[PDB]
Amino acid sequence: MGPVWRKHYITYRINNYTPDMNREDVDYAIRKAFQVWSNVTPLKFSKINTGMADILVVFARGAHGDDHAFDGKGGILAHAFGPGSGIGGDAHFDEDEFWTTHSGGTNLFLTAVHEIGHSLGLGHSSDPKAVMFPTYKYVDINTFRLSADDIRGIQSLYG
Ligand SMILES: [Ca+2]
Ligand SMILES: [Ca+2]
Ligand SMILES: [Ca+2]
Ligand SMILES: [Zn+2]
Ligand SMILES: [Zn+2]
Repeated sequence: MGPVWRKHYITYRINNYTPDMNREDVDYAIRKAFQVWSNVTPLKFSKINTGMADILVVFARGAHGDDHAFDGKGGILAHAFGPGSGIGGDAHFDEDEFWTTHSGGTNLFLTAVHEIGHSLGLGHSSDPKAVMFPTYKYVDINTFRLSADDIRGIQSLYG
């Protein structure tokens, strides 16, 4: 566990929006995903619309400028870079997935919670109950909650 952000106020910017979803729903999903982590750390997240943010949120398909191409529908859903300058922190979502607010397709909020974990410096957990487990699993709004392992992991980096 190398890089962590050495400041409490972190910015994000949505570079572009998936056509799979309502704009407001993309905004809300991402916002709620950041809140999951601010809930258990001293971190504060603010959305900006211009300039350089710490965490750029991108929807893209195939080769998209960073040596780690996406693979079409299925397989890899998203990836994110650990804390650092430039691409550090950034979270990319595979546009070849079909992003949703619900159980259909791939759930943006759940995926974003996982990716933002990486953006903050977390790796993968071996606990199949943890949001940082390496394989996506759909959990509804009644069931999602950060596992104790996720909480232990993030507080070992920030609190
Ligand atoms: Ca960045
Ligand atoms: Ca994919
Ligand atoms: Ca799509
Ligand atoms: Zn990428
Ligand atoms: Zn991951």
